Amino acid sequence: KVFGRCELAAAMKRHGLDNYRGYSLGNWVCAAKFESNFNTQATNRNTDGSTDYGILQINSRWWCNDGRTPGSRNLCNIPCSALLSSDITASVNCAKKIVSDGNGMNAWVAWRNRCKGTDVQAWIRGCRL
Ligand SMILES: [Cl-]
Ligand SMILES: [Cl-]
Ligand SMILES: [Cl-]
Ligand SMILES: [Cl-]
Ligand SMILES: [Cl-]
Ligand SMILES: [Cl-]
Ligand SMILES: [Cl-]
Ligand SMILES: [Cl-]
Ligand code: NA
Ligand code: NA
Ligand code: NA
Ligand code: NA
Repeated sequence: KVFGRCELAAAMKRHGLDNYRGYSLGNWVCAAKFESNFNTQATNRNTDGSTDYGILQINSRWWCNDGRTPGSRNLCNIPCSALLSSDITASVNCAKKIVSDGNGMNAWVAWRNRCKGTDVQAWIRGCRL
């Protein structure tokens, strides 16, 4: 599913991401924009053989099981395929664990490089939330 900008903002708010760990909704929408262009089915292979999945490009090294990432963990206790669902529940629940891990949203290098420090509220501007 490719979400619209305000549609994803609303879904993320519904699932409790707005101000989760102190990160405003626009942070999350911005990160989703640059990780996946709002596409739940986005996948990206990493040089290390891990793969990133879904709207927030969650990695198989630590967070989900895909059966093809040697030596990896599955800390969200999910098949990586759940991260590709039109239902963002599994992505959101897993993102909550990731952002709680110590480094906040810096875990998403695209967030650090493209969203951090910017006018992230622009990402929810105009939306009925
Ligand atoms: Cl957009
Ligand atoms: Cl915001
Ligand atoms: Cl497996
Ligand atoms: Cl594996
Ligand atoms: Cl594990
Ligand atoms: Cl599994
Ligand atoms: Cl949803
Ligand atoms: Cl933080
Ligand atoms: Na994701
Ligand atoms: Na894994
Ligand atoms: Na999901
Ligand atoms: Na950018």
